[PDB]
Amino acid sequence: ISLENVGCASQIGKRKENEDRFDFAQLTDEVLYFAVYDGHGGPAAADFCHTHMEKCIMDLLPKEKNLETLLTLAFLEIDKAFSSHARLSADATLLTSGTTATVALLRDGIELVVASVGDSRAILCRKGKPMKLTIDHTPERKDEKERIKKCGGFVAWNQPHVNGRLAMTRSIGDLDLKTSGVIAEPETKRIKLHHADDSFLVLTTDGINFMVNSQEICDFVNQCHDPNEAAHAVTEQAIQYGTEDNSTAVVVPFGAW
Ligand SMILES: [Mg+2]
Ligand SMILES: [Mg+2]
Ligand SMILES: [Mg+2]
Repeated sequence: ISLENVGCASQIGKRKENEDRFDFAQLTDEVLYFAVYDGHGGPAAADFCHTHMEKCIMDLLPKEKNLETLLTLAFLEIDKAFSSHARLSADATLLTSGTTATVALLRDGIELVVASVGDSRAILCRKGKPMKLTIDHTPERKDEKERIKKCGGFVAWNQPHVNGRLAMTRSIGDLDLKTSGVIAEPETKRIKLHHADDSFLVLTTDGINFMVNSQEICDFVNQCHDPNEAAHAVTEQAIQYGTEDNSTAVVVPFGAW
């Protein structure tokens, strides 16, 4: 698989700042990495993940063969690290910096494992058909809503927000909300790639999901010249449709073995 073909686009929208981060790399001969991090309350947490997620994963690869298990551990460990980092910095705003994290690992060119927390997304496009790889952690979900309430948190409105502050129920960072139920533990999904059909991994932040459903994303991937043109087209449509938030898309082409 060729990382030269990865397409990526990130538009600030109408925000003062762009707090979306994204990355990809080949960790080892057998493992490729792809990630988006949608930061809020300052980029600190999103930046921390961007900077360190690869090390956390690579330190785990030889210890843990189950990649769902590995990503779960990595997420929790990096969250531990950011919490210490935050509590130690002079900048007291880090205490309320946090981020989604959507991380994909592809092993041996066929085994795709995705972990995320928050409302950024991964989908797989194959034959122009989307398959969802993540489910958004929002207060709308009964199970999430119940943990928040059982942990002592609440949900307010003006649209649902954890303790009147956070539009999602899991994240990396958000130190003050951790005991109120906003956990760093990801949900995970594992699939095998198709041997004959090409497929595309697409990572997006909620700026994009607000306005472009995942079928429409597969159409762009299916119709646009290269992944790069597709990534730009997806983000630009989101903005055209009325999105004002940071909008980020990563399009990864997988060849069929
Ligand atoms: Mg990197
Ligand atoms: Mg953000
Ligand atoms: Mg966002």
